[PDB]
Amino acid sequence: GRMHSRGKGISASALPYKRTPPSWLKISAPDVEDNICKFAKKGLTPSQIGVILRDSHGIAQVKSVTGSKILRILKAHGLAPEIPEDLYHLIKKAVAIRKHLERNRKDKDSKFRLILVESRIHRLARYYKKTKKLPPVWKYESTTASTLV
Amino acid sequence: VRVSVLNDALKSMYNAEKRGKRQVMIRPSSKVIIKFLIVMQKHGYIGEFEYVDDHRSGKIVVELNGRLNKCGVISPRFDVGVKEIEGWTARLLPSRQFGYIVLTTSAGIMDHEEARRKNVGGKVLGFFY
Amino acid sequence: TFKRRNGGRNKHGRGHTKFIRCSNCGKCCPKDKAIKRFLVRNIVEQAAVRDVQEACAFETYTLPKLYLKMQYCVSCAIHSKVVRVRSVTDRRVREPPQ
Amino acid sequence: GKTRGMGAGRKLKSHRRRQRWADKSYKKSHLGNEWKKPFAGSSHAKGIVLEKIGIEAKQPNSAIRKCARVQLIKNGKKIAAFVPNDGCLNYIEENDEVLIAGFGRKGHAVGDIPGVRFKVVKVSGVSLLALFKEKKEKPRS
Amino acid sequence: TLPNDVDLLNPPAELEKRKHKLKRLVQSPNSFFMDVKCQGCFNITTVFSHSQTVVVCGNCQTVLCQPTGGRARLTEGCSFRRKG
RNA sequence: GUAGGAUAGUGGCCUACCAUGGUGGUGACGGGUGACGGAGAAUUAGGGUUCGAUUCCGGAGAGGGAGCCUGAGAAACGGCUA
RNA sequence: GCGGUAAUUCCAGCUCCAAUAGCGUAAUUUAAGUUGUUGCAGUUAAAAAGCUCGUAGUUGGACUUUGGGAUGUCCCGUUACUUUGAAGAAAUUAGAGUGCUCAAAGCAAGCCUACGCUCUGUAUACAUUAGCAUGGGAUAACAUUAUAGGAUUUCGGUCCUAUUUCGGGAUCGGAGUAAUGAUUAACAGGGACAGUCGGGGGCAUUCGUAUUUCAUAGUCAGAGGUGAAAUUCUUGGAUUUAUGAAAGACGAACAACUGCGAAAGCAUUUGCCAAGGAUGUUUUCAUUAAUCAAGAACGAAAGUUGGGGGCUCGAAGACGAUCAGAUACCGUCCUAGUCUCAACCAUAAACGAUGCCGACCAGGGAUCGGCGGAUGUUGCUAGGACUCCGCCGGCACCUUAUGAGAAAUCAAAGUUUUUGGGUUCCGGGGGGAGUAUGGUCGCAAGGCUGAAACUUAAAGGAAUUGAC
RNA sequence: UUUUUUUUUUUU
Ligand SMILES: [K+]
Ligand SMILES: [K+]
Ligand SMILES: [K+]
Ligand SMILES: [K+]
Ligand SMILES: [K+]
Ligand SMILES: [K+]
Ligand SMILES: [K+]
Ligand SMILES: [K+]
Ligand SMILES: [K+]
Ligand SMILES: [K+]
Ligand SMILES: [K+]
Ligand SMILES: [K+]
Ligand SMILES: [K+]
Ligand SMILES: [K+]
Ligand SMILES: [K+]
Ligand SMILES: [K+]
Ligand SMILES: [K+]
Ligand SMILES: [K+]
Ligand SMILES: [K+]
Ligand SMILES: [K+]
Ligand SMILES: [Mg+2]
Ligand SMILES: [Mg+2]
Ligand SMILES: [Mg+2]
Ligand SMILES: [Mg+2]
Ligand SMILES: [Mg+2]
Ligand SMILES: [Mg+2]
Ligand SMILES: [Mg+2]
Ligand SMILES: [Mg+2]
Ligand SMILES: [Mg+2]
Ligand SMILES: [Mg+2]
Ligand SMILES: [Mg+2]
Ligand SMILES: [Mg+2]
Ligand SMILES: [Mg+2]
Ligand SMILES: [Mg+2]
Ligand SMILES: [Mg+2]
Ligand SMILES: [Mg+2]
Ligand SMILES: [Mg+2]
Ligand SMILES: [Mg+2]
Ligand SMILES: [Mg+2]
Ligand SMILES: [Mg+2]
Ligand SMILES: [Mg+2]
Ligand SMILES: [Mg+2]
Ligand SMILES: [Mg+2]
Ligand SMILES: [Mg+2]
Ligand SMILES: [Mg+2]
Ligand SMILES: [Mg+2]
Ligand SMILES: [Mg+2]
Ligand SMILES: [Mg+2]
Ligand SMILES: [Mg+2]
Ligand SMILES: [Mg+2]
Ligand SMILES: [Mg+2]
Ligand SMILES: [Mg+2]
Ligand SMILES: [Mg+2]
Ligand SMILES: [Zn+2]
Repeated sequence: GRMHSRGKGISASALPYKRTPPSWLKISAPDVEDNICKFAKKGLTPSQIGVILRDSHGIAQVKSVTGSKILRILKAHGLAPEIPEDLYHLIKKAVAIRKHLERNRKDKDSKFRLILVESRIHRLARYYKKTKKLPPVWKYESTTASTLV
Repeated sequence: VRVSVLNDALKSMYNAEKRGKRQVMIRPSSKVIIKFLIVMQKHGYIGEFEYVDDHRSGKIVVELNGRLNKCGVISPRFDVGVKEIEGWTARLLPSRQFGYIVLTTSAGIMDHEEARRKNVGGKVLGFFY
Repeated sequence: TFKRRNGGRNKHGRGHTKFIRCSNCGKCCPKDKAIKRFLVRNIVEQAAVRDVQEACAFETYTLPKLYLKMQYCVSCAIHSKVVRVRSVTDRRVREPPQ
Repeated sequence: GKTRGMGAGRKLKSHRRRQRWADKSYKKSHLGNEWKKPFAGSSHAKGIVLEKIGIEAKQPNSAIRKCARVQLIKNGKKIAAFVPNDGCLNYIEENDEVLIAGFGRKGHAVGDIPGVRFKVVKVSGVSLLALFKEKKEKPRS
Repeated sequence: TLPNDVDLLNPPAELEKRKHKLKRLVQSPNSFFMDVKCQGCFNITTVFSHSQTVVVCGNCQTVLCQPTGGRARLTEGCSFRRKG
């Protein structure tokens, strides 16, 4: 179930059994990589790039044509962000909640949600430190969290 | 969370057999589960079982003969030497004439009588009768 | 021993329900538990309907109606006989009397 | 449910150790309070008779059970000891030396006698049983 | 249907379609791609059936679909053909 | 840790200088034990529970401490010194 | 439990019963599945912290070499664990032999009387953990992987050493060889995205009748309250009527076996601020997870400190009734309080008297949110409302036993002597007692942690009959 | 919906 709630939703994607690109698709792997790199330079995260490719360019799965993931391509071309996308978004949410709490001191619900969000942030940061996606000196501090983004 | 896929599979088969179903579904699949099913099929406590590929852990559909009184997992997987097999059989099996205890040894997954024959110890996985 | 599955009230998936005041004694009782009845009756009783109609000051006029929502606590409802003690099997019946 | 981890032996042992104290017998035998009781962990104790007393029997019985107030020599504690058998209180006198044993229920009252956990076995070095059966005679001095 | 009246390995196609996408014998999505063409422009664009973005035709700068809770809603003028 | 003294000999065993180290919820440290430890004893489906001063093995003591001569061997006590 | 003047139960006689040279009486084992690892309980018998987070601890999805031909044999980094071996005082224990007259014992002893013999015997087994050595590589634990600073062949420059140009090194580059090197994406989890949904939260801001008070106007004799009265208000006009103003609470009807929230709790409108579940997804990461000592956030009502408010109701208090009394139940007037702000308090039958995560497990009709499909209407503007068929998630309900239970009952309180998915807390007959003491928190009230002496044969749960 | 308190010990 949900990590920080009692929800038991199972909504998710159902990848097709076929791992090969559709016949009607004609774009080439280098062209797909070039488009991905162009989007990254424009400032789109891997999830946004995948959404755009699926919705506009007819690329259901980038791995099907290129053989590698979007983040892998970005890292190979030296375009991956310093901090991972999910951790960045979690830190953004924590910063927004703290900004709201700075003016709403009676929002104990906001305080509770901030506690949950920072717990998630710390767990994710610990995992990324273990996997060496973050420097060992990295540490999430509430006071200067806004600087990181 | 899912801790013992073998336990889930064995419980599903046991409940299905009690209910009288002719076929049972096991998800996710595993090689330990397949070895356990092969051990049971060797002695005839189950029929044919078919593995379904889905580019994931997989699935299994097992036909049930109606001969399976009860199959279960032993957790944690206690270490069983060749001299402790008698005690484990006395504890777990209804009788000394029939019933099997499945062990994982360095020689592979096998029943307790085969383990005694080969003089090999290991860890208890489960039982069936 | 527990004698009612619902515990004598109608609270499900809910923490707290605000109370009402008994229309008879004023006792505080949770709204989901209070015995609620709706009475819609002619302002003029059937006995005086004919006299009031004869005394009507207009060529035609429809007598109004009085609407009252009575909310009783359990004790007042039982005492006034709005509800009665039922058998173990009969108290599971939820349909209103015919 | 129970902890079943293969590496949870420490937790299981420590939980059992903590829960053993809920057992009254284990606590009685392991708290070291037997040494503060009148007998101090002994089967028998010698004492001096202080006074004869009559204790009313508990309901629904009605009787006067005969007991003696005895001061134990080894620690000076005062206890009440029942005197069994008919007319056996006559063999007990003030300042007599009496051997005192338990009442059989391990420090608890027996029968309809309230708050009495001891009985007299010997008086002046002679068994009350022998005195009752006239086998022996109480020493004159 | 009674378990013993069906084969878990050969389920009927109607039942497989009716089942949840993740609960089928082999997971398969209910989405699809479509070739959409405007009312006036010969250009043809590939659109996801559940598009989350407002796809716009490059030539005439016209919106083809509007994101919704589920399937994207195409503009009245434009039309689509299932691509697959 | 370095260098020495002492010891039958290794070692903060002790001395001088240097460094801040060492242990700890995987329970240090502190407290209780009517606690010498073991070989073993009682009861025995299995797992277990309780006991172990006492004749065998190892340790310690000779009213409580401390010091020491003799001697291969003692900090000895049916040896000495306070 | 016997004994209250007909005592199988006391004191005695007779007789009888158990054991027997023994038997009775006053720490410890079994019985005890009443300490439960094997193997106990936690809805009502004793019991799950009010709720959530969370470090130690415990636990943790799938995936990497199978097969035939033949015949043990041939072909395509560190550990846990398990097999075997060595060694591991006696005594004791198990056990082989042996007529101490038998036996507990002992290690004796046996033939024949040979100036003797049986080389007479005085075996064997067991022995947790830990250590040593050895075979196996299933199941598991830790470490590693991709910025190539990777493996390997050859060769160019640099730095040092030995046995009789050479061997051994230790670095810096050129060239080549290669299938050149990344499992999948869990009906695990996190994050992004899209339309939604909600009485979730905070701030600000409209509305509502009613209550009380006040102002104006009209009328006159009662009004109020009770079972009946009285206290009480009333010609200085009570109660009642109309209009208007002010104040503070409260958000009826709609309103439900309906919704949201971790719980507590949350119901007038509109605006702002962040937050959230579910749904949809051929989007992204790739195990990042489950549960949790210590440690933290919130936490009804009452209560505390100080302001602001103070309509209503109303602990305390004062009166009137009732009563044998009535410090009450009823009535009348009221202080604190009831509302809000700042700071505390942290407890409730904080209840589903029922921990969380995961799997399986009968049927049926409703209902809330989202989504997919079909179809026909709408005093409407492709949409919305309704109709029908489905999927996911949620609050619940009805039937049923093939289940469980002491039953009451439970579709989870099932899948339990056919006992084992992971994990936290917690109970051990009833009282003394949630007391004493110590510690800690609090302004206080008290909260958290928490005994013993002693006492006792029952207390208690479900259900049946009767009586009331 | 005025008011209605009490019943020595054991045993049958
Ligand atoms: K959760
Ligand atoms: K979703
Ligand atoms: K209840
Ligand atoms: K009700
Ligand atoms: K009495
Ligand atoms: K009696
Ligand atoms: K030395
Ligand atoms: K040194
Ligand atoms: K010692
Ligand atoms: K000498
Ligand atoms: K008589
Ligand atoms: K008589
Ligand atoms: K008797
Ligand atoms: K007030
Ligand atoms: K009275
Ligand atoms: K008052
Ligand atoms: K409080
Ligand atoms: K309740
Ligand atoms: K539903
Ligand atoms: K009596
Ligand atoms: Mg969690
Ligand atoms: Mg799920
Ligand atoms: Mg009742
Ligand atoms: Mg509540
Ligand atoms: Mg030295
Ligand atoms: Mg001692
Ligand atoms: Mg000893
Ligand atoms: Mg002695
Ligand atoms: Mg000795
Ligand atoms: Mg000595
Ligand atoms: Mg002496
Ligand atoms: Mg001396
Ligand atoms: Mg000496
Ligand atoms: Mg001597
Ligand atoms: Mg008689
Ligand atoms: Mg007699
Ligand atoms: Mg019990
Ligand atoms: Mg109770
Ligand atoms: Mg209880
Ligand atoms: Mg509770
Ligand atoms: Mg805690
Ligand atoms: Mg595994
Ligand atoms: Mg997935
Ligand atoms: Mg008015
Ligand atoms: Mg309203
Ligand atoms: Mg609603
Ligand atoms: Mg104030
Ligand atoms: Mg008032
Ligand atoms: Mg208050
Ligand atoms: Mg409490
Ligand atoms: Mg719906
Ligand atoms: Mg108790
Ligand atoms: Mg009286
Ligand atoms: Zn009422």
